Amino acid sequence: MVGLIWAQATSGVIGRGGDIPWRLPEDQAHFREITMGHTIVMGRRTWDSLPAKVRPLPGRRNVVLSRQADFMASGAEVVGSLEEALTSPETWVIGGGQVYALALPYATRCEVTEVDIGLPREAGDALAPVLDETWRGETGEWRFSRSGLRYRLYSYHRS
Ligand SMILES: NC(=O)C1=CN([C@@H]2O[C@H](COP(=O)(O)OP(=O)(O)OC[C@H]3O[C@@H](n4cnc5c(N)ncnc54)[C@H](OP(=O)(O)O)[C@@H]3O)[C@@H](O)[C@H]2O)C=CC1
Ligand SMILES: COc1ccc(Cc2cnc(N)nc2N)cc1OC
Ligand SMILES: [Co+2]
Repeated sequence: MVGLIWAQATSGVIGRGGDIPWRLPEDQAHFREITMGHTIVMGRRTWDSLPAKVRPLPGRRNVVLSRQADFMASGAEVVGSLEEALTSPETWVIGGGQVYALALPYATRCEVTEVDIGLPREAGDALAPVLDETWRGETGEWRFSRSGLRYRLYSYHRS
């Protein structure tokens, strides 16, 4: 099982300037619950977006995708292709825009947090992957984050 997990604005923006323009504690808690114990795969820019004090994310096999043969990610595995990262019962791709697009053909689950923020797309933004008609989705109710933004969880699945 390969799953993708991300949070997006209604516009599809997931990232800007190498970081994320919101932070919902409830989304972070859901992310930790879904990924804990499993392999997490991320692009090198997403690894860079994590503060060194929080890396590697605990209780998970941290895998970083990079084309740089000598890139060092302390506490993580650095691989040159996505297929090297797929040797576990459960693998979660945790970002960013490039790696979501690369991993989508392998994926059968997407856990999506929709953030009710009006954030028009801009040049340079990272975007959520486009899900075609093979995906079926189950939506949750709109909820209030303590950060002030509404959010809801989508669970997409396909065979
Ligand atoms: N809202 C959310 O839930 C999340 C948002 N984000 C945001 O996403 C943005 C980053 O996404 P993005 O800029 O798309 O970069 P990524 O995080 O997807 O990393 C891209 C890098 O991954 C490596 N890579 C990409 N494709 C391949 C390949 N086919 N083979 C080998 N290595 C490859 C390269 O590393 P190298 O250059 O070293 O070769 C490339 O520069 C940031 O703003 C981040 O905050 C991230 C996670 C979650
Ligand atoms: C602030 O530190 C982090 C930034 C991004 C992530 C990855 C992520 C978060 N939420 C959701 N739904 N999906 C994701 N792939 C994690 C982080 O700290 C653990
Ligand atoms: Co689990």
